[PDB]
Amino acid sequence: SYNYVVTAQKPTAVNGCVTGHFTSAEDLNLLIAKNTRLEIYVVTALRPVKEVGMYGKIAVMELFRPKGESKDLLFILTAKYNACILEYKQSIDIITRAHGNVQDRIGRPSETGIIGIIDPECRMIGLRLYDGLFKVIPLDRDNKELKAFNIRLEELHVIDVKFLYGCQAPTICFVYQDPQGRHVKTYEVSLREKEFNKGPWKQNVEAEASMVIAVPEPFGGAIIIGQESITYHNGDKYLAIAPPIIKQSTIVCHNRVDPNGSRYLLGDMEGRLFMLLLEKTLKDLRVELLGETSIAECLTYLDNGVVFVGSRLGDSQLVKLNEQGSYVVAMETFTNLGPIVDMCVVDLEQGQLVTCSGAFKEGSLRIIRNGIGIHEHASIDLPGIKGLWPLRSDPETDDTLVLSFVGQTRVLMLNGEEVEETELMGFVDDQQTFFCGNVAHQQLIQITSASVRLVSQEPKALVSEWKEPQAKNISVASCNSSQVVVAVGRALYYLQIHPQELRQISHTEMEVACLDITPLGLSPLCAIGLTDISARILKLPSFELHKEMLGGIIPRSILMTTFESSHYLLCALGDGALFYFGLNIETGLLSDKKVTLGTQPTVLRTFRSSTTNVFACSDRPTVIYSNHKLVFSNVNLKEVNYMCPLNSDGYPDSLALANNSTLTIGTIDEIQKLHIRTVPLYESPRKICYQEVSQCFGVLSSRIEVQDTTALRPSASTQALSSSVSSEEVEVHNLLIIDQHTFEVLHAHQFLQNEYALSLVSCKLGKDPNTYFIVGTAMVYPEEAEPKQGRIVVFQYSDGKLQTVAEKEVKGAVYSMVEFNGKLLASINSTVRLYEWTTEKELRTECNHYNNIMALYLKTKGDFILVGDLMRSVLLLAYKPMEGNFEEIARDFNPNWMSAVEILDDDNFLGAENAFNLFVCQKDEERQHLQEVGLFHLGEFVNVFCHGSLVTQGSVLFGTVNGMIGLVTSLSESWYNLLLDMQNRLNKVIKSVGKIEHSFWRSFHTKTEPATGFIDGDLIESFLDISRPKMQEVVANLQYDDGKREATADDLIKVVEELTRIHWSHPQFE
Amino acid sequence: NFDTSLPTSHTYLGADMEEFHGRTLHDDDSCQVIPVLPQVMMILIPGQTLPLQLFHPQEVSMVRNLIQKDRTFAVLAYSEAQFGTTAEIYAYREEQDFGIEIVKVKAIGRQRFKVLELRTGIQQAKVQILPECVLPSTMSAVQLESLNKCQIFPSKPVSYKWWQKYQKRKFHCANLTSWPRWLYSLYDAETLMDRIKKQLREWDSLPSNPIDFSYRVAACLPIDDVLRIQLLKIGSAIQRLRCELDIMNKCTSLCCKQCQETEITTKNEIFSLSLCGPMAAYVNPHGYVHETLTVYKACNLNLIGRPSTEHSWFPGYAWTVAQCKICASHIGWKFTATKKDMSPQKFWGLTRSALLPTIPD
Ligand SMILES: Nc1cccc2c1CN([C@H]1CCC(=O)NC1=O)C2=O
Ligand SMILES: [Zn+2]
Repeated sequence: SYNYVVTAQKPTAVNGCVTGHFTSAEDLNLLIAKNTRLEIYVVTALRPVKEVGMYGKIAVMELFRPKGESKDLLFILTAKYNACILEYKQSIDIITRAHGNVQDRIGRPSETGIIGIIDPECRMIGLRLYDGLFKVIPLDRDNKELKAFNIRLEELHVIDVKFLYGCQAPTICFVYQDPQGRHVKTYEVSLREKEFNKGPWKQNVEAEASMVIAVPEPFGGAIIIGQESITYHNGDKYLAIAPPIIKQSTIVCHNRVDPNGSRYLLGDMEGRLFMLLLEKTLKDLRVELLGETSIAECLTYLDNGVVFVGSRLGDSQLVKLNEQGSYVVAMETFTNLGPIVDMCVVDLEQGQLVTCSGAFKEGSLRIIRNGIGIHEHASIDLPGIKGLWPLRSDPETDDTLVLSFVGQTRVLMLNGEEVEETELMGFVDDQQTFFCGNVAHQQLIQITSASVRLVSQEPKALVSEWKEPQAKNISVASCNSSQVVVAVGRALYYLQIHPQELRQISHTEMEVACLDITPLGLSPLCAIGLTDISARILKLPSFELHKEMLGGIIPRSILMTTFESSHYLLCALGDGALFYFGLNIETGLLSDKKVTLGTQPTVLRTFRSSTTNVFACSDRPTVIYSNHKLVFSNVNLKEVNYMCPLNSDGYPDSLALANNSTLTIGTIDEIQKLHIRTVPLYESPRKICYQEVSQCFGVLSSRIEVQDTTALRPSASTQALSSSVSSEEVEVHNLLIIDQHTFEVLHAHQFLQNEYALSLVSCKLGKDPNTYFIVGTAMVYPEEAEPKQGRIVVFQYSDGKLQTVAEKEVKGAVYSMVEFNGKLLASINSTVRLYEWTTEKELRTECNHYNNIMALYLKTKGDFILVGDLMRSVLLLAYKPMEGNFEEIARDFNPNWMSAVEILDDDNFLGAENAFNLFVCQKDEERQHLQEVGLFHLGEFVNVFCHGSLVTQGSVLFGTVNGMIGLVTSLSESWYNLLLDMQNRLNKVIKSVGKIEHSFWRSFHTKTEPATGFIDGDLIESFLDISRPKMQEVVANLQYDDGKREATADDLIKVVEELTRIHWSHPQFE
Repeated sequence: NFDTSLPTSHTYLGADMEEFHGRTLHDDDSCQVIPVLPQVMMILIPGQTLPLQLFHPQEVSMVRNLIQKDRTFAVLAYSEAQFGTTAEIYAYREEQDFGIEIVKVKAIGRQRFKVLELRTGIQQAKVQILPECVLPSTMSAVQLESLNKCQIFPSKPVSYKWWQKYQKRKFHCANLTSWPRWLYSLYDAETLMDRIKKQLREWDSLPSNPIDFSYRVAACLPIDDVLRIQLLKIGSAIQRLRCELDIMNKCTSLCCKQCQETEITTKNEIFSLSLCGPMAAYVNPHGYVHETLTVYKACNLNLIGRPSTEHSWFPGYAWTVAQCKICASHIGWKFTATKKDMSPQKFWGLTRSALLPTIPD
């Protein structure tokens, strides 16, 4: 087994955020870490400037100015202990001044995590990585390899450490704990002796003190934040406030507002933003409650009272802080999918992904679709529109929109952004219009069912009319700049346009449901669609045929059009099908190529956006292009019946969209993009699944209430339309029923007090026509470590109500459930149990399997069952229908924290495991032993795998703690070998930011072993961005595969591009 | 009472042994060839102490040379053998009085290994070292950096709200993952160790490192040769502690291994006469090793012969052979006091190979 891993959505959650002068000495920059990405903005009255990617989880990131340097440099430390110093260069390079791996062979990582600090005089970086030691990297010009030395620390449990300002030597101030309590101490770092010296001072602080803040150089000293107290120290001055306004929570992030250090910003664990003030020398401290922001991970003050709130649990923000007493207000929001805690796919057959994102007040549903978006500028309430045409009341740019309804036509004039209904003289408005628009010889044309009306421009009048010789009803019309071809049921006529007259030319007969005459001035070619169900081509004046047949529903729309400079003919079916044939401009023959778009009949229009594209209206509206092949591309809108181009003094290069009850005028995005809809829930969503017949999602969610019992704010689950029940912080679990179109919370069921809802599933069972939501619960008591009771509840959502159709009590927790061949497969504690769904409407245990491991994870394919636990033990099982029984097939105990598993195929299992790794186990007596055929250091913590389709063999998507969405797919041995060569050759060529070897990065990590059986598609795709000579460098010794030969840059360019097309494209940063 | 440190110092073996500061470990996954001593049968656990008495010149050669200077031989779990444990000699006396050579040694189990091949009357085993699998906390991977500062707590008073507190603060970031605090709690070394402590307290400190703790209670647990091979197979401290909690809840009664369905004693009766635990390994005079378990009460046993202090593993007590009333199969010994001032006036010592733990009902 050989797999391709690629990112479909880069991590959105903010790890860290710093300001300073990096781009230029003059600029002020905001630097934001998103795991392995680093965004660089310039602050203004934010302009994105440059984004780069480490081969590394960014774990430390600080700006600092070395003596006699003109702008700040940047220190990064990665989770794998890759250090570096980086410099911005203006097109734009980030260069490596210094780098090296600061790992130690020995060393227990400290419980309080990695801590990086740079002293104020920029003498050194001080690193706290392990208990007992303090690593020091001298910042000397000539330390390009960041070689360093350690100093012994008597104190083994250090909570937090900072250098101080205004000292006669570099000085660290730190909070530590021992048996007698918690204390602050200071040490002087003797540059000469390379050792700690007795510090300026020390002091038993608050029990729960945890945050050190070094105050700048008027007052100097240190501030210590705890649970109830904020305390200041310097020499032997000492200030202590314990305000009530910080009683309620825990201060976990901070940041300095001004150089002085007069003010600090402080972030709660729960959303509160405080300001701390030092009052003046230093005489008192005061805290003020600014208000609520996203739950903050990091804060940066920018300028003009604007603040960046970096979030992990929610959206990150820009907040403006504005007598009337201090307040903060939200300016901007930045999307975070982070904690992707579970997800599911809607339209597996478009295709949209739904996630359970965020936590506590940040909890949300994210709906994610790829597609071309539309900015709407205007909406008009007009029901029943059956056609749209742009038009030009005066000889420059459209100013007239003509709309038709059933046996009716209406005209709308456009003045800037104000639309006014008028009368067009010469235009009959009692029939339904089939075509109208501008024509040759300074004229205008209306083709109704009754007649064909030529109209002049200057004083508008009906100059010429044409009707059938027998005054019959026209069935289909087609007209271009200078010609008309109208069909009348049985036979059709060709007409021209000359000044003041439209005189006939041909009068043919047919053996007709649509016409076309788009010139590729005068088009000597004609497109037709006829019980004969074919797309027929005819010569002009002549009418004498080529042909093609389509068989099967009558065709609705037909179009001749030119993409690139190649020519096509397009025919759209009344069942929703679309056929695209190649064309012959002079010859007439057609060839090739089909696609379905949506069962509602399709309508095709031309528009320009330098070249020509085609809009396709139907249940799913679609834009078409292009590069000499043609492409499907969904439009981010619910159905649009009709469209036309509109270019006005008010709406330039815009669009008019009409559906059943509304006309919309809008501009249309150039490129595709990811459209994320956010459904705030104000509580933690935990599971989601999609019930298509009920056209709604089920979402398990919990909320935090506090004791006498009441909620902290309005939630999804407290604001449902209908709600039911089963009848120090606590957890209250609910099943939400969220509508699929309007995202209304239709119903909330609330589970029993102390009942924990663990798993969810939507399915049919046995011979029952219904679809059910099915929740797995567990009874959670504080006194009781091990779950001893739980429910399986079977709910049904009919009408507006959630009914309880059945219970099953179970002597433990229901960790997992999967629907299994019409039966229900549930893992309860260390048992795996299969249930039959009877006609008495009850779940009746068929069989039962005990394991050596707690069945946390359950996944199935066919008759195979994958069973797994937190510890990374996997068991393959086989339901034996003739035995009514289970059989253990294979097994593998290899102890590592495991977070998610998925079945790839009968023989292969994917899993995410400790230190952000992926592994693959393979089935192939004592071949009940599973083999480890793939390892890869991903860099993310995967919560959820699911089979899917974004738009290589098969497709598994994953969601992640940092909010990254990924894709995994299988490769044939041939492609794996090819791409493995390529990676290695691309590694020689591509410059990596901290000069970290790709190999080191992807190496499976906890122990360290090389990556294997995985291809980093993120790396492969960058092949497209290197210089032409570098592309050829790389393909020098590669065997491509036909029937093999030395591969060329062009063979690869097209290979990698096919590869980019299997996931969503990434947005440009700038 | 009596001096609880006496049984673990094996005073019945003689006066004095030259001691060796043990520092030889073989790095992980390696392939080593180690001597295997004849007629040693037991499953030895890392940290467990093993006393021996050797009479055959065969054996007496193997050790005499072992002393220089690996000092380690291999002990095998017999199913013959798939796995075992390295034992390193830390003390040794060689008596050749009356011209009869005896070698008495005290070894301690060091490393777990997988058997590859077994060649030969002294054995040498081809052996691959099994690594001790050490994992960070479940949370260290998903932990928000901002909350790092709170990961150290104020220490526990020498009181159950503290554990509710502990659970709430340590496993906070479960919310980032797809499971509850109380789950991650069931794989938390510190918690499990505590849950085990309370049971071990009913047999009344100990190691703080989970690896050690898990190996110390492993050697206390009276289970059967087939279950002992299971924990020995276990590579993780966490899975060792977990599986160990399971046995302590699930195995209340202890029966005759031979006739199977016959109750000798219960959990209630187990007590640590030895400092080390309710169970340690002891050698008899013919050099045979017995992991004997001290209990207060023991049912359905017959006593034959005369109470004797000869070579007694509990100075102060005399031993009488006890055997299963039903099958006659030798289950262990009854120990009686010789002084009328001693606490426990009697107790039963039951050999582990003779027992079968049962989950009654
Ligand atoms: N005398 C003799 C002969 C054969 C076997 C054994 C003995 C004595 N013994 C045990 C009896 C219990 C004790 O406290 N110390 C021992 O050494 C035996 O296991
Ligand atoms: Zn018996």
